[PDB]
Order: sequence, then C-alpha cells, then structure tokens
Amino acid sequence: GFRSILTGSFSTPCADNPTVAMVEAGYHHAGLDARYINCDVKASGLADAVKGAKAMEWVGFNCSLPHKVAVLDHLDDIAESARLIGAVNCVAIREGKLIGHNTDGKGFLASLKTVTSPAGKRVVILGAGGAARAIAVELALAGAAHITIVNRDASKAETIAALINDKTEATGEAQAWSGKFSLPTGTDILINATSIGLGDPNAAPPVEMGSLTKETVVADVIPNPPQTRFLKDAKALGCTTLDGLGMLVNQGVIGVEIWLGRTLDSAVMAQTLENIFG
Amino acid sequence: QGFRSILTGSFSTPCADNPTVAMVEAGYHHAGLDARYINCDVKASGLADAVKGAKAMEWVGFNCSLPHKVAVLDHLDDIAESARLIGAVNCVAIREGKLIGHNTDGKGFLASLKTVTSPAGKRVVILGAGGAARAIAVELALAGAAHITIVNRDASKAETIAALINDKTEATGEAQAWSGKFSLPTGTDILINATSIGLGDPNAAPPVEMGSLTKETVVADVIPNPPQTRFLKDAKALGCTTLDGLGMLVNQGVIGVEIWLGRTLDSAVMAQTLENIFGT
Ligand SMILES: NC(=O)C1=CN([C@@H]2O[C@H](COP(=O)(O)OP(=O)(O)OC[C@H]3O[C@@H](n4cnc5c(N)ncnc54)[C@H](OP(=O)(O)O)[C@@H]3O)[C@@H](O)[C@H]2O)C=CC1
Ligand SMILES: NC(=O)C1=CN([C@@H]2O[C@H](COP(=O)(O)OP(=O)(O)OC[C@H]3O[C@@H](n4cnc5c(N)ncnc54)[C@H](OP(=O)(O)O)[C@@H]3O)[C@@H](O)[C@H]2O)C=CC1
Repeated sequence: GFRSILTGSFSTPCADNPTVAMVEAGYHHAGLDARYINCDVKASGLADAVKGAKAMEWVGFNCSLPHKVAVLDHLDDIAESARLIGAVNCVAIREGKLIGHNTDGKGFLASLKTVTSPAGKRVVILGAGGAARAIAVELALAGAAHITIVNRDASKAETIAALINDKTEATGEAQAWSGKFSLPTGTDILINATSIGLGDPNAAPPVEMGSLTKETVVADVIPNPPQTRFLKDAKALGCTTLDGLGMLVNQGVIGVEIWLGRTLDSAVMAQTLENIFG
Repeated sequence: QGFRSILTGSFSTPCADNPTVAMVEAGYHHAGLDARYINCDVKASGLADAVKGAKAMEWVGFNCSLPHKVAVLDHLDDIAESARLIGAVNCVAIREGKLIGHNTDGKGFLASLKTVTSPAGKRVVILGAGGAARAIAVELALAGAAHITIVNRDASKAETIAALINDKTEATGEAQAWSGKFSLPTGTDILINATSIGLGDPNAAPPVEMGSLTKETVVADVIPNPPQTRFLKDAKALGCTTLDGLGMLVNQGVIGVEIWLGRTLDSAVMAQTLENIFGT
C-alpha cells in the first residue's frame, strides 16, 4: 500500500521551519506510514491550499505566519482555547470538515505538566504577544489561580488579563513593565514569553532575579538557544527550568495527537531538534 | 539545510497499488535532490481543488492516473503536442503558476525503443486499441514513424486510432481485425503488445504466429509486471531484441521528472527499486 497518511504545513517563508524533520522522526520511530508536507503558501494562496489539503485527503495541517488569523475564515469549527486566543496554527480535517486548534500554549502546558500541575498556581508571564496570550489561555483553562501579564506596552497586558477575567475561572492581572521588578514571593511559575534571548545567549529579561528561588518553576519559550541567559540564571538559583525546544517538540506531539490520535515520542523529536540546532 | 523540499506528486483513485512514489523517490534520494513525490488519493469531486491545491502549495508538477486523465484537461492552461492528440494528460508541470499538460504513457516506450532502434521511417504493428495503444501510436507518429498498424479484436476501436494517425499526423495509419492467430505483415520493423494480456500472468500470450517474426524484428511489451511476459520470452528464444514494460515505466518516471525539474534521475536505481517491488 503506497498511500501514506498526509499531514503538513502552510506558511511563508517555510525554509527555516524544522517541524517537518522532528514530526517525521516521530512518524519513523513510531513506525507510522505518514508524511509531513512543508509548503510555502502565500496569503493569496491560503484558500486554495486549504481546499487542496481537503481534496488530497490530508488529515491535518499546521499554519504559521502569516496565516494564523487568516485561516479562521476557512474553519467549520474551532476549539475553545483557539477561539479565546484569536488564532489557529493546527487544523484537523475530520470527515471533510476543518476544525481549528491552537497549540502555541499547549506545547508549554505539556512541558509544564512533566514537573507540576498548573491547577491552583500563581503565574507570572513576561510578554503580551501571541505566545503570552496562548500560554495565559491554556494556563487558565487548565486551572491556574492567578495570572500576571507583564509588558512594556501595558495596554497589551491589559487585553490578555481582561480575556482571563472575562472568559476563564482564573484571575488575570496586567502590569506595566518599567525596569527590573521583584516577583511576588508566592510565584509558582515564571514564564518568559517575550522574544528576549532569541538566537542570543546573553540577553536576559529585566526581572529582579534575587526575588526568584527554587520554589518557582522558570520557563522560557525561546526554542534556540534552548539554554537562554534567563534559564541559565534561574538554574544557578536552584530553580527547575523548562525550555522552548521541549515546548516546540510538544506542539508537534499535540498536533499529531489531534490529527492521527497517536502520541509520538517527545524524546526522539527533541533529539532531532538538538541535531538541527547543534 | 533547509526544510523546503521540491514538491511533486500524484492524483488518482485508488492510489495504494501505484509504486511510482517509491521509484521516483529512490531516484530523488540517489541524486541528492531534496524533492518529494506525494501520492494522493483524490476522488473526482476533488480533482479541481487538488490541481489548484498543488498550485497554491507551489508544487512544480504532478501525475494523474485513473480516473483523472481526461477530466484534468479542463483545469489546464496549455498542453504538449502528444497530449493534445491523445486527448488525455498524465503529467502536469506547474511553471510560474502555469499548468501545462503532458502525456508520457507512450514516451516511456519510445525512450526504451530508442536504446535499440530509431522509430523514424519505420513500419510498426501495435496489438490492442486501448489507451496504451493510442498513446504509443501518437508518440511513434510524432517521432517520425512511416507506418502504424493497429490490431484489435474489436476492429472499430482499431479504426479510431488508424484514422487519428492518418488525419492528424504525418504517419500512415492502418486498422486490422485480430483473426485468431495473427501473422506479422511482411517488412514490419517493430511489434508492440499494448493489450493487457500477460498482466500479472507469466503464461498468457497474445495470439500471434511467432514464426512470422524475423531475428531483426524489435519486439516490445507494455506489461510492467511480470517484465518477462510469455510474449517476450518467446520472442527472445527466437533471437529477437526485446523491450519490457518495467523499463518503460522507469522511463516514464525519468521523463516526468525531466519535465518537472530539468534533471535526469538514474534509470538503474529506479529499475532496481521497481524490480524489488514487483518481485512480490
Ligand atoms: N517554543 C514554542 O513552542 C514557541 C515559541 N515561541 C517564541 O516566543 C517568542 C514570542 O513570540 P510572539 O508572542 O509571536 O512574539 P510577538 O512579536 O507577538 O511579541 C513579543 C513580545 O516580546 C516583548 N518584548 C520584545 N523585546 C522586549 C524587551 N527588550 N523588553 C521587554 N519586552 C520585550 C514584546 O513587548 P511589547 O508588547 O512591549 O512590544 C511582546 O510582548 C518568539 O521568540 C517565538 O520564537 C512562540 C510560539 C511557540
Ligand atoms: N509500461 C508502461 O509504461 C505502461 C503500461 N500500460 C499497461 O498496458 C496495458 C493496457 O493498458 P490500456 O490500454 O489502458 O488498457 P485498456 O483497457 O484501455 O485496453 C485493453 C486492450 O487490450 C485488449 N485485450 C485485452 N485482453 C485481450 C484478449 N484476451 N485478447 C485480445 N485482446 C485483448 C483490448 O481489446 P478490445 O479492444 O477488443 O477489448 C484492448 O485493446 C495495461 O496492462 C497497463 O498496465 C499502460 C500504460 C503505460
């Protein structure tokens, strides 16, 4: 049987997106006859690419820049977390119908779940972009007690906190970011969701790191380098840390679970990313 | 370095038994080409969106098999000469958004033929009058064949192809009935089986007086599996130079990728891959 289960990605540009290599290393290890097709899709082409995937009987696809908001017009249904975030980067094709999911905060959550439960937790998020918004939503849905969004543009922080308060069980709070700030002593989870440190081992987010102890799980969305200055400082302060490489891998695992109903191995996929980055 | 592969593929239904993916990708891999061939099961309701899908996904080309060879024509911008005469397309190149229809069904044969002899100015007999016989007649005519005789059980099917060759090409076309055991007309340079006789059957043979062939008659067979049909085993036993349908399929895959990429894959790699698959 020469038919492979078909998955893929629509984005532009797509050449720097390593998802194909890690997902296919997952497929191979799991002995699944399935493929991940990395497509360069322009904004003008999205509608036809989506229809393509349905006609070619794909079971799902990812969507990256610039298609995350644009894709919503093509959906027949949408997951709660996806809808709250306002963006979709993982579409399932179920019985010819398109269902939108967001995994940008789900990757973080599964990494988080290896070390602690989000339920009842006090969370500080640095950043108020797409990633921060996604992480805040998934945290709140999973039972987090209190989420603080810290951002230079306070109005962006205000938007996320209001979302958290209005639409979830969690308490959301916005904080204007000006200089280093001290963490509340009761902070369980501190997440960098800014672009600080992206391809830059020396740049650290302005937070008072002495207000940070081993009682706080420190996380960073930066995929490469995975060992950011932020995580390296937190580690030396005794904190458990989680990195953006592990998070990115988990987006791939969650995606394939949504598409195929099968759980690929994160360890294998993380080593593929390690290979590519290294 | 990096993660955008060249995308090619196939639209057909059903697609599970089509080994083109494995053959072509063995060529891609061996050449060091970051190119992929995506075997898609595409229902007739999905053909239009699949074609526009390949364009939007920025594929460089795709094959079409049953049941899309004729239906695809309506979704094309331009067509190559043989595909125009055949009225069917199995190989589409996407060039800066432009869809160009080609037919390679008889071009695999022609490539295989050319390793042993020129088609030009030659007298040819084709057994059968289906899709394969029609494609092979057209390619032969366009590559300079003098005379093409189409032999079929249903003589009116043979007539259709003869008239296509006579009216729309520079070659002379003749139709003949298949009266029991066929005797090869004197002076025939090339004899081709284009019937389905011998498909997955190493024992069934076209009803032909094999004694009518000369040692110099080139004898060819479309059947990909088994490559050595009874027909070709018997012709070889007489001393005839023979050409098998497995080599023809390899050549179709080579030609198709030349259409798409301007690159020639290793025919030996591809042949071995097919031989490994069919030997099961
Ligand atoms: N590992 C994973 O699974 C994932 C990782 N990511 C990564 O997350 C990062 C953020 O993504 P995304 O939300 O799309 O980015 P956006 O451009 O949407 O937002 C970036 C955020 O970073 C803040 N920021 C940037 N520079 C500074 C600075 N010097 N000081 C304080 N704040 C700063 C911005 O603040 P302001 O609002 O004031 O401009 C903004 O809130 C990216 O690097 C991306 O690679 C994303 C998704 C998943
Ligand atoms: N190697 C390659 O590259 C290619 C190989 N092929 C192969 O060629 C073969 C034919 O394909 P296609 O033309 O599409 O098939 P069709 O069904 O279109 O045509 C079948 C032809 O075979 C004749 N035929 C079948 N059985 C007999 C018999 N017992 N006695 C006399 N004549 C017979 C039919 O005669 P009638 O008209 O009287 O029914 C008809 O002319 C297939 O097996 C296919 O796999 C095809 C394309 C390419």
